[PDB]
Amino acid sequence: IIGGEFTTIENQPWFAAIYRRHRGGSVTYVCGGSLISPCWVISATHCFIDYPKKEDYIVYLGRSRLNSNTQGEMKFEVENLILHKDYSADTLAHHNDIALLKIRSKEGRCAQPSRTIQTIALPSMYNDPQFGTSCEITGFGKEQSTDYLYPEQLKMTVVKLISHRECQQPHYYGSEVTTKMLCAADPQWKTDSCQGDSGGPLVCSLQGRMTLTGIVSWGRGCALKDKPGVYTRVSHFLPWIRSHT
Amino acid sequence: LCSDRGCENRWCK
Ligand SMILES: *CCC(=O)N1CN(C(=O)CC*)CN(C(=O)CC*)C1
Repeated sequence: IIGGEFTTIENQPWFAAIYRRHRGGSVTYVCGGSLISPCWVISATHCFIDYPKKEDYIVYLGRSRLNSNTQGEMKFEVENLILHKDYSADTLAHHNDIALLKIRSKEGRCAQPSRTIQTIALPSMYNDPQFGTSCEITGFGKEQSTDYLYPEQLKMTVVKLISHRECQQPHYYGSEVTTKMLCAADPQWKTDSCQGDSGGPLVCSLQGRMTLTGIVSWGRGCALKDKPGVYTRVSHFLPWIRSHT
Repeated sequence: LCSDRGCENRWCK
């Protein structure tokens, strides 16, 4: 997250921190995700496509810090890693950038709800907020494009949804943005998601309900003028989500 | 020209 502010996991209780275990035993952060039901975390396919082996992954819930334990955090293995069969990447655009991780602790349990661990609601079909609406993003991604390390403390920011009209302007993304994607940006281009935020949630209040509207997918640089964050449009993937769940 | 969001946990030669 470029700019924004530090947050805590009680403020983002659906946020899932996804890591990968390496031979030798080293563990590195991969991507964010969102808890959509006790046994299921939703994220982005591109985070896993080169290493599609479920055994490799560790998922934390209730965790505020990248390399430390947070009190009440739960650790999970991945019982099922499900990537979208139609995933593909163009020069910038990522298509069908969506993945499901069925989670289970070593004892076989799914998430236990708490102050720091809660599910987030899915939108209804084709039902997204109006463009100009503010939504939040959350993650452990880079604070600046020049960074090569991720911050220790979870971050959030607020960005506005950008219309397809605007996001398909030639100085933005042209026709590389499709109707299965949502663009979101800071009007002054100061805050945005960035590398390492991928797979994490774009959350919008719909009818006083916090709703998973987008999944961090792609963009040209981070917080670049005329280059919004681009998000998998969760409201267009409900059949896919419901089937595999 | 690659999207930074895209560059997580990827394989390279
Ligand atoms: C341009 C996007 C791309 O081809 N890939 C994603 N990626 C990056 O390193 C982008 C930061 C891994 N890829 C490589 O080819 C690494 C050698 C593929």
